[PDB]
Amino acid sequence: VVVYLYTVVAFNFFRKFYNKSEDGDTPDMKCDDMLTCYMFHMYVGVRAGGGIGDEIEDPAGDEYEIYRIIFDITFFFFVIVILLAIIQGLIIDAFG
Amino acid sequence: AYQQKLLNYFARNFYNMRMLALFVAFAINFILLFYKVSVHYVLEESSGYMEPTLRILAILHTVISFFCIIGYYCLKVPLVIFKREKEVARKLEFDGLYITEQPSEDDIKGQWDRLVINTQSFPNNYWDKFVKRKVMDKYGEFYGRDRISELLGSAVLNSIDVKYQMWKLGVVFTDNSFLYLAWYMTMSVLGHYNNFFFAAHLLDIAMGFKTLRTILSSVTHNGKQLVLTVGLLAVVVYLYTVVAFNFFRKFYNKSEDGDTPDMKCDDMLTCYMFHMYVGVRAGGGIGDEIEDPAGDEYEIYRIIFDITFFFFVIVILLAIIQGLIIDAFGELRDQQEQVKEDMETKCFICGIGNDYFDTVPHGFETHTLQEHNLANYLFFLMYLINKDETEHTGQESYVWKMYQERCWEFFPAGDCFRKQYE
Amino acid sequence: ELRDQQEQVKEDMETKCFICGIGNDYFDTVPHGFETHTLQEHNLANYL
Amino acid sequence: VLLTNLSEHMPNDTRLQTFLELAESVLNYFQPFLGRIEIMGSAKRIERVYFEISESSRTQWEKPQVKESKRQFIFDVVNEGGEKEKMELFVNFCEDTIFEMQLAAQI
Ligand SMILES: Nc1ncnc2c1ncn2[C@@H]1O[C@H](COP(=O)(O)OP(=O)(O)OP(=O)(O)O)[C@@H](O)[C@H]1O
Ligand SMILES: Nc1ncnc2c1ncn2[C@@H]1O[C@H](COP(=O)(O)OP(=O)(O)OP(=O)(O)O)[C@@H](O)[C@H]1O
Ligand SMILES: Cn1c(=O)c2c(ncn2C)n(C)c1=O
Ligand SMILES: [Ca+2]
Ligand SMILES: [Zn+2]
Ligand SMILES: [Zn+2]
Repeated sequence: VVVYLYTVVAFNFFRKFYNKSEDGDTPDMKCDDMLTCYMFHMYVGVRAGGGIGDEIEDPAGDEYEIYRIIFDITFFFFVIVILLAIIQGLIIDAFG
Repeated sequence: AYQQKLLNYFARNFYNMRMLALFVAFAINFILLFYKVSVHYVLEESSGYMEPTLRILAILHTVISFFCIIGYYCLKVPLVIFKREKEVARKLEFDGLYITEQPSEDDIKGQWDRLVINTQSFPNNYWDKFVKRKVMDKYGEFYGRDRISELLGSAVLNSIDVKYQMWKLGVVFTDNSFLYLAWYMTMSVLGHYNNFFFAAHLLDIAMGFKTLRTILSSVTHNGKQLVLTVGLLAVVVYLYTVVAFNFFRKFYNKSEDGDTPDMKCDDMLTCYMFHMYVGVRAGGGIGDEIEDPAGDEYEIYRIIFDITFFFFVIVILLAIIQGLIIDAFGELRDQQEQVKEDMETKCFICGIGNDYFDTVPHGFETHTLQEHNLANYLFFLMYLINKDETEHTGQESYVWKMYQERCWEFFPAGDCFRKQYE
Repeated sequence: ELRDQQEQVKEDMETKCFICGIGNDYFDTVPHGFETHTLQEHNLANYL
Repeated sequence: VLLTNLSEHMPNDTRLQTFLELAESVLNYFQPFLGRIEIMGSAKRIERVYFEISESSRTQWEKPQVKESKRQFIFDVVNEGGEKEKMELFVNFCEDTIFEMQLAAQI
């Protein structure tokens, strides 16, 4: 539910910061498809480890830079640290 | 009278359209992700009722939301308005705050309750009307004149309840739960106006499966070391930015190889947002997004700098942030455990439990089934209220008088009848 | 360890006083019992 | 009520016992109805009190809207509660549970 809420927000505002291609000279890939966006965020941002701030456009020189930094930093360390750590904690406490 | 029938239907049926509203919002946001970009539009995959049933279910959601809050208006609102009247009256009698206290600038709740004494119908539920005249004539002699004053004072124009109803709205609007469901209604309305943020109604999983008091559970165990600890992490990174800015004014390159118009970290402000956004969200540490130290006379300093400082930062600080958050869950589960276990071994009323009570087979089971059972006190109070005040027995009237006196030692503390025998 | 010592200062101080050193077990049966102990009886400044 | 009071305030009989088990489907019909409690009736000894449980209240208290409030109250008591307020808050719970029992009964 948290990742789906995120996909709602990022899809409904950040309709340019996704590039699966390289540098845009190749026929660039924004992931507008909501369905794909969600599987993207699971498959990539959860299996990232470093967070979704890696597979992303760099925020240099844009008037959404502050919002996207606050967005990324707070939201996804709040996601991966807390949620994945307590999933791990439940599974290990089962063994306990 | 159809409105009477209707509101009694909604109050009898209240705890099912919560589940229905959660199911409806869940099924709508099952669909809402089917979008694309042309300006936003929905595709058509299998069955061509996507747009009209989205329209229908948004209508139905908003109706069930308003439906539900009116059902909640007819329900628990009398219970909480009852509890507030009872607290106000039983602090006028045994304390008399509007005689003596005139309370302090904190606890503004009673200060709002000040606006209700000069109504027409003050204790209008309270199982009662009487205690107003009792208090204001028991104290109205050597604080006489003002209390004797403030005791007495279709075609309907101004003959309804005015100040009590305003006070009632004031107490209703300070609720947790009512204000929560009113915000839920307004989000239904604005999501009906714009179906993008209609998905905020998956936040009602906060009253999810067998976790009905999760709002109180999350409000309670907020450690607030964590705010001070995030402050500590910010201070350590700010100290770092001071040091790196004041010495290492060349080892930052956001560009590639310098043939591009290179980007050297200089702006203090940015240097700080850079270190948060990058070095904290690194994982590998700030030793990655950096110049390599090959061939420089600050190589030793920068290696010691990076290694010691940022494993000292990320390992220790981020691990103990994680530890605080997980230990919050640990406290949740421990209190949810030692409610149940020590309730199921040692009851309220005895308060000793199955140790010398233990030897009877099905012992504590028989205790809570027959002996006290905690509703027989409640049904006992039904019985001991609903009879007349001449037909009590001896023990019966005795318990009535001790209840009216507020003594509270007729509950058997430390011993019960089975233990009394010997 | 920090949090454990900060915890079992407060709890065993608030159940069993200095001077008695037995606390609310056979002292328990009085309502507001240990409260009355530390308020009236010893109070640790009345020694001072 | 009377036969229960005989058998309980005087157990360990030989005299009553044959009569006690003799023809009692009344006891089967009236152990949803008798409520027994325990108090101290100023003689400093525990004295059990037998009374009536209204038939319009077992349904009224075993249904939801009130069974909901029960667990919430048990949680707020056993979670945090001083050794003296226990019962005062308990009777406050009793009184507004009567109030809710009333206004749920009118439904
Ligand atoms: N003095 C007491 N007053 C009330 N309940 C007690 C007391 N002592 C023990 N109990 C326990 O309360 C439990 C009530 O049983 P149970 O919880 O299954 O039914 P319930 O209370 O209706 O369910 P729920 O708690 O889900 O509403 C019993 O297991 C009993 O052990
Ligand atoms: N023998 C004792 N001597 C001193 N204090 C005791 C003793 N036994 C118990 N206490 C506890 O000391 C506590 C003092 O109360 P409290 O800590 O609220 O005031 P304080 O000591 O002035 O506050 P602070 O500790 O913040 O200065 C009481 O709760 C009491 O239970
Ligand atoms: C009518 N009535 C009373 O008269 C009453 C009471 N509690 C105490 N009294 C005195 N309750 C709950 C009640 O309903
Ligand atoms: Ca009489
Ligand atoms: Zn008991
Ligand atoms: Zn002492």
